[PDB]
Amino acid sequence: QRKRAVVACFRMAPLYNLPRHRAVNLFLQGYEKSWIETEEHYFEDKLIEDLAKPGAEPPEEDEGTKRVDPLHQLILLFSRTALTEKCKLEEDFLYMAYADIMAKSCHDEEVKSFEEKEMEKQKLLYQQARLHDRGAAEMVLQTISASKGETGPMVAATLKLGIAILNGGNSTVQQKMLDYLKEKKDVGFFQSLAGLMQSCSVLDLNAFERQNKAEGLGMVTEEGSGEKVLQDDEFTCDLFRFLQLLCEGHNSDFQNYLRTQTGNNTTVNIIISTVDYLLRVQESISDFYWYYSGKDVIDEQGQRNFSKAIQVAKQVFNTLTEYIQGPCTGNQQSLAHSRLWDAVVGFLHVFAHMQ
Amino acid sequence: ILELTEQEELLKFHYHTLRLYSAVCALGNHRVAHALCSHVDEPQLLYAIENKYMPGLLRAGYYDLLIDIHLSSYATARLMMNNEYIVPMTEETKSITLFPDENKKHGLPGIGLSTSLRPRMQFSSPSFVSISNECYQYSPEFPLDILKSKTIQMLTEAVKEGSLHARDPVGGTTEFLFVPLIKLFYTLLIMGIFHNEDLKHILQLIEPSVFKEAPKEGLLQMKLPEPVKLQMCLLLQYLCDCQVRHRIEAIVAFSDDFVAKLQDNQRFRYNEVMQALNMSAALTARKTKEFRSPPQEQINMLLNFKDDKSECPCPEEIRDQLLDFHEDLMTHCGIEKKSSTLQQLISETMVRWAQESVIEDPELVRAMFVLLHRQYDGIGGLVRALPKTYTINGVSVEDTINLLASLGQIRSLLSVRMGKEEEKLMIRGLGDIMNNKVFYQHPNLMRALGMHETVMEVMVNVLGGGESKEITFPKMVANCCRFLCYFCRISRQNQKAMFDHLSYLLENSSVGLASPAMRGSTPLDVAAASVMDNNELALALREPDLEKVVRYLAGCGLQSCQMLVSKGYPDIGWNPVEGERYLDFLRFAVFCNGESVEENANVVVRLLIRRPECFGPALRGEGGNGLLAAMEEAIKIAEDPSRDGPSPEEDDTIHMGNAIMTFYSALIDLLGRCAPEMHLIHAGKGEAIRIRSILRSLIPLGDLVGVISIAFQMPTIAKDGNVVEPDMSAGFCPDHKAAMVLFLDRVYGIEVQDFLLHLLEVGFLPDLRAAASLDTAALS
Amino acid sequence: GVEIETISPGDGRTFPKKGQTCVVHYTGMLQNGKKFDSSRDRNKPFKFRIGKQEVIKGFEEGAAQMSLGQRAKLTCTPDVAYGATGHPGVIPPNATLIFDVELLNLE
Amino acid sequence: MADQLTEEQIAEFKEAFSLFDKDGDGTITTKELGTVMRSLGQNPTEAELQDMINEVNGTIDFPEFLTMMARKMKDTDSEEEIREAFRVFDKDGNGYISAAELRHVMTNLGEKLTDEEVDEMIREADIDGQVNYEEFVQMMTA
Amino acid sequence: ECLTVPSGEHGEEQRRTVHYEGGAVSVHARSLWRLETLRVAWSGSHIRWGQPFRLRHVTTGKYLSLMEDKNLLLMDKEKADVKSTAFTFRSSKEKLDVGVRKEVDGMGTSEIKYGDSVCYIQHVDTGLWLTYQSVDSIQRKAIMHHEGHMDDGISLSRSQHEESRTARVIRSTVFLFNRFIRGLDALSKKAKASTVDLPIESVSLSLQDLIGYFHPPDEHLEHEDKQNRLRALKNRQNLFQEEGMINLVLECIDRLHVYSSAAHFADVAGREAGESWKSILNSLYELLAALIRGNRKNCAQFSGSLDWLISRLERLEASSGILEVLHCVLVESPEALNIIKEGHIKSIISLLDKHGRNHKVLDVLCSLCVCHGVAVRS
Repeated sequence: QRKRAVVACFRMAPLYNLPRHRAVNLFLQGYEKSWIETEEHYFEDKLIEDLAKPGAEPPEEDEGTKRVDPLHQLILLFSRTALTEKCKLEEDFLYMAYADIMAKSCHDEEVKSFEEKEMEKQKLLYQQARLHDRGAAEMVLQTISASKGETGPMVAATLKLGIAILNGGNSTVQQKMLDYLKEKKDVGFFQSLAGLMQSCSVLDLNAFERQNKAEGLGMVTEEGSGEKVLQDDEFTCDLFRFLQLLCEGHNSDFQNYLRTQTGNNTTVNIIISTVDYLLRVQESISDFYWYYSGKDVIDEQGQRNFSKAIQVAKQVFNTLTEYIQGPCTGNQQSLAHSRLWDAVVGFLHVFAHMQ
Repeated sequence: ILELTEQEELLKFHYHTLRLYSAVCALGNHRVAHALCSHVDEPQLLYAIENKYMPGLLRAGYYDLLIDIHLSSYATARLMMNNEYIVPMTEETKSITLFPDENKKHGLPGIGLSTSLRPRMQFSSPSFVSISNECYQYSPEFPLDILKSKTIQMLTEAVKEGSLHARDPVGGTTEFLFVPLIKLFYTLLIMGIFHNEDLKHILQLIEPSVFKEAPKEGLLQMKLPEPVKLQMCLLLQYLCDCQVRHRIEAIVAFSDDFVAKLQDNQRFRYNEVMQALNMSAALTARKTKEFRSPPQEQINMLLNFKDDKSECPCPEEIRDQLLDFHEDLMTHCGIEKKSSTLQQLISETMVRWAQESVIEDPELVRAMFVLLHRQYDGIGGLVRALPKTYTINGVSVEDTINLLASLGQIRSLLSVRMGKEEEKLMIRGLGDIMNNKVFYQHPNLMRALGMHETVMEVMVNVLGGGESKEITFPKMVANCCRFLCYFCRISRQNQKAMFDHLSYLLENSSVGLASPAMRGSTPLDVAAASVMDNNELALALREPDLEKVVRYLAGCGLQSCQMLVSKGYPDIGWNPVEGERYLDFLRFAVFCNGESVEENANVVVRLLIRRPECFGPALRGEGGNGLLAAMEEAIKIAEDPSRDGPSPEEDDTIHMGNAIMTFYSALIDLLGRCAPEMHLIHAGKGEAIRIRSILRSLIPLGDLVGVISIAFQMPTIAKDGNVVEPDMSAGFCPDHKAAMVLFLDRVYGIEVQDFLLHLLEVGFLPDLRAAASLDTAALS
Repeated sequence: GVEIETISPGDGRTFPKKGQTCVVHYTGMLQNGKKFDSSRDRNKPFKFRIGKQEVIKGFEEGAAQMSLGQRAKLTCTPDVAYGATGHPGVIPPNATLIFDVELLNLE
Repeated sequence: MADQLTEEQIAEFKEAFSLFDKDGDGTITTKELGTVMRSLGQNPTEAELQDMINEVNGTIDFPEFLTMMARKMKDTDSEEEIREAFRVFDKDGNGYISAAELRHVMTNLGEKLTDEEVDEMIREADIDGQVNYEEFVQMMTA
Repeated sequence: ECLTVPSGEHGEEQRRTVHYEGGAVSVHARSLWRLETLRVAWSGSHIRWGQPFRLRHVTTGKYLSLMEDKNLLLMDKEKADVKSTAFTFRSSKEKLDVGVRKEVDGMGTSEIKYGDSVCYIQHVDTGLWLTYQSVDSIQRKAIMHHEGHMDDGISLSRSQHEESRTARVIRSTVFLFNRFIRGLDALSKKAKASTVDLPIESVSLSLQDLIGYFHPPDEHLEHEDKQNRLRALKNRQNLFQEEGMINLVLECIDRLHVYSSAAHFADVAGREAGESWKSILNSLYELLAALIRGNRKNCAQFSGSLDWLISRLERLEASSGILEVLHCVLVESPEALNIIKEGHIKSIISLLDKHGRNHKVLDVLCSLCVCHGVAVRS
């Protein structure tokens, strides 16, 4: 309106008219974001290699058992912190940093040769073994269990570390993860998974309309990417990719344990929870289409929102496919008696009209 | 006292007595610290420091007592600002460089010229013959040069003794020999008493080879116990913080000249277009965007030196200065056989310690690994410290020091239980900050220091201590809420940051709503000031925050006020006093900059119609007399003294007629401000028409006309000639009729001459005729 | 309300006069013999301007009756030393204070 | 709002208020605050004294003092602005305002969305291509 | 919501009622019911639809029953009849009867599943369906109706073994302690010592068993086992707190402090009672300290009784235990540190004067100064 146009142009003073200290203060905050935040150096693979090295321990005259190397000590500390009972999973700088360091240590990332691809697979396996041989596979389960269904950066790093150690459908890590759960009878792990699914966000049409009005009327976009509609798409994608990795390779044991837990006191149906979230995200996508149906052109703010929603929907569909691929009659018949059809019938309408 | 090595009961009792001495003066109890100087003297607290035959428990108790009495307050005050960098813009500051000379080799950490503002170190002389009351501020004084010399000598001797692995450590164990002595050294280094040669000498004891300024094994290579290792990790972390501070001062030193050159270049580039725009009009259009862009964006797009996309207008000779400074800074941070650097030394020591043995202390493991992470992430320290950096000119240095002292005093009572003696201190601290001009000049510095969060936490503690058991320290809540409201009124970004605490402020929103004269000093008032006249913040409001206020207002309109009925006010079935305050916040939420927020008004109206108890007992519908009959009952209650008072001025007596009138002037004010703007109704929006229809059905037109037609009370002249004017806050007010006009205009509207003339003749002519007669000399 | 043993004689010729800073080096002990204050412990001469309500009554009068360079013992009754309330945490209520005072300089 | 004020001028309002010092509350009354405007120079009417006092006791604190005179000193702002009108463009002296020079105006300051600039011709009434410097920003509001 | 009985309002007369309550009751012990089949052999078999059974309230030892006036009311074992105490689980509200089914001899067929299955409680004889009154935490009264309402489905959640054992220990301890309190009251009212029964060997054994039960884990255990044992201890402490079993120990201590010494106790009581008086006082104080050690909620609920505890600190027979309880409360609850006043601090200080040099008094004084990093200046 009237206020915005007139006061900016004339009351606005160029940078050279500002006092020196104010301009220096502006520079100190601009320089950070432009250079310091945009400076990247890769040290994770060397740090972890150095941390996993037993330093002169066999040469040391210990006359005792094999000492745990610094990486093992770090993983044991992080696992003990999670295993300690608390009301809430407390925010941890050290865990957040190191769960990213060890996650980045396992990936190191026209048609490559077969030898090159097998080189990359063997290196992947060795890098994942560097971690899951020191107890990292049981630590990511304990952290998720201690999360108690609360979304946060503490879980957003645990789920990425689990993905890093499970990439490629690692059968050894899958077996370790299943053995730990079956031995400890951890109901909290599945309860926290159900809670995280229930806390996963979807498309918010009201928030989108409010943001669109705010941008259109001229009020400054406070955040860079408008990450209030579909609040955490990356977290949801990681959460469902973790579950897909848990069953990749037609793992009939996880495929049956995620549905029913035989040894546990109580059972949570992750298969049904996944399809419930799929139905919710379908109901969000359908409404977000219905908003744009009358409009001729979809703007970029809408196009990127559709992209973020479709990525999540694709990941959930892939996870559901991995739940049932191979003969898995329990999972197939559990999805056959759920609200899966109510989501497919709406996705079909969206596909028929939007296409 | 050396006979206690064989008497284990007196030894234990005296150790616990020393612990009680340390506890009674804990966390800045200076009055008790001065009193403890009469029981443990300085000669005693030097003899126990230096004695080698003392029991280990007594040695550790006495090192802890010395620090707690004398060196615990300033060390904590300095640690609370160790993560904050306020670098004055001075000539000595401008002379700081990253490296001492052309040879880009790191200097010894700590040694150098540092100009960042620092907490003041002041001590009071203990004396029990003086009768002054000014000595109970500041810790008791101690000889800090004798303490430095003794600490250095003892640390050297302990290093020499431990390397030989003797069977007689001081105190009986290496733990009793090193842990408390290293704690004292660490406290002294934290306080910063060591200077130049002393720090150079002690860095050689820490690591003789790395700190060899240009056989003997320092503390880092001594096969230390785990508690010793923990304190060495703390010392190394402080050493790293010293390097971070030097790196972050050297950035400001370069930034002065860089910003000067950038501003000169921008002025030159502006003039070179101002005198040459007639050459080409097209180029000026895309050249004046920088001069019309906000100052932050100007420098953000001037700082695109990196990469090769290179659309910044800054020339190459200014490019290659920042490009070289950044490379030198990365070299300093370590981002490219002998370590020759603190970073490499720590990175080696931590790994070597972890691989020599299994550490049994989780705290030691955590401290070891958080230090290794710091060493391997040198760029991650700058990204955390630079936001906490603010530069001030030379004239403001003393004022900023005073503000920082007041803030440190405010911060220091976050670790004490709030009481009468703390109420005065912090009211004084808040008042000094308010009377401090930097608080207004530099809101960004204030926000970076996070005083709003500190006051938030203090008021949280006060509310927790006395929420269910009636509010304690209401003057604290009042001062804290006034401070936070002024903080919102300072700047728009302050209001945005204060908006982030809306959830808690709505949680504790009934703190002092019914307390008279405590208006503008309530967490609900802070919540309202966090969204007042901010369109972006009002549109950022969520519904869950909105149902909370509606629930509270429904509870108020359904429930009576225990405190008022306990003071004796007549027990009606609702809360007119508390309801108006909840209605005011909704007013501020739905109305912004003279226009209704269409995404909040439509939610508020729906919530209020879902909960019809929010409309007051007279607009329920079942048995309600309406609105005109509702505010004519109040215009009789306010005159009946047995129904308007507590039945045995305004701060002590709530007027029960004026409260109902204010409630029924705030509800209609909110409902009229929730009416849609007429451009939407003219365009024919169905939701806007529906909302207007609901609002119009809620209040009849006659109930609005009658209230306007209600007469006023004119002041009268007595036989003396003195003006006998009835109290404003006890009767029907003109401000109470301002809501009826707004509602009748925004919801009903005036569109027909007949109704316009009717409304005039019945309600406006009496008011104008009674006001034009008040234009006399005394009644003006 | 305070008498005075001299412990070491002074000049006997110069006495503190009004508005003059008195520099003393004192040690104060309770009646039972327990020390509670000593400027010698802090290694610092104690300075106070006479007649000016900076120190307690008894110390004030004892230093006034003192001569330059003298060493004397001051006995302060409770009425002229902290009264019946006492000094919190240091001096018990109704305590007689004994001071070992030396007047180093007058300024 | 501190955007209307500047760190430069906000100083003088402090030393003027520091003339009575003593933590602000003391000796700052209705008559006392009537004297601080006398240091600045502006000469408010007697009605203009208590009409503002009651809008926010006698004792006026500095945050109250700043929040008061902030709203009323946003004034005489065209005394410097009138110089700015003829300096931004069109120094050729012919006195004909070109439409091409008007293209610097549309530049959305936070919107980055076009085709409403064309409406800026539409809302400009052709009442006698030529639009005066001060007038182009004036008739649209109030 | 959970079908439970009123909390410890000191009256079994109104605790004998049932209702629906939600919130934190679902993890308490008064919402626990034991299903007892009407057969002695194969009583641990799978419960089938239409199988008669009794419902027992664990913390009260009383059975769900239907009154003459068609009311739900808990009553005692000696009065619990099959005619009054008999309920069945049926799949639906169908009016068809289950009929006479032959009694199996074995585990049987798994019919009712925990949680997933939906059960409907119906009286065996009257055939009435168990429904709520639907009118006024919640206090939704549970009554008996001819057909009930449509939302009358009840699922089943199986209690943990530790939870059930703690719930039964609660009853077994409260019964004995009530007997002991009644005996002490009779002795105070001057009943003959032989006529009145004082359970004192049973009380000593129970007080030893309870302290063994509330034993903090030893430091040699592995981390996971230690944390599991800490969790079990926390659950036991919470369950005993929610049943008002702290106040029962307090009542026992208060009623046993009416006697100055062992001889004074043995004058009114016997001597097999007499030599077991100091031991019972010490065991009660140790149990009180164990029921609250490490539990912030238990220590915070003790703030009101903190004043009463300090009133007996000067007693020689109670000083050590009272000081231990005081230290346990102060180290945990910031809220109980606000209750301590000048008189309490002076009493603790005079304890040093009258008892000697005890470092445990200095420890309590240290705890009085700083709690959880917050210093109390007063």
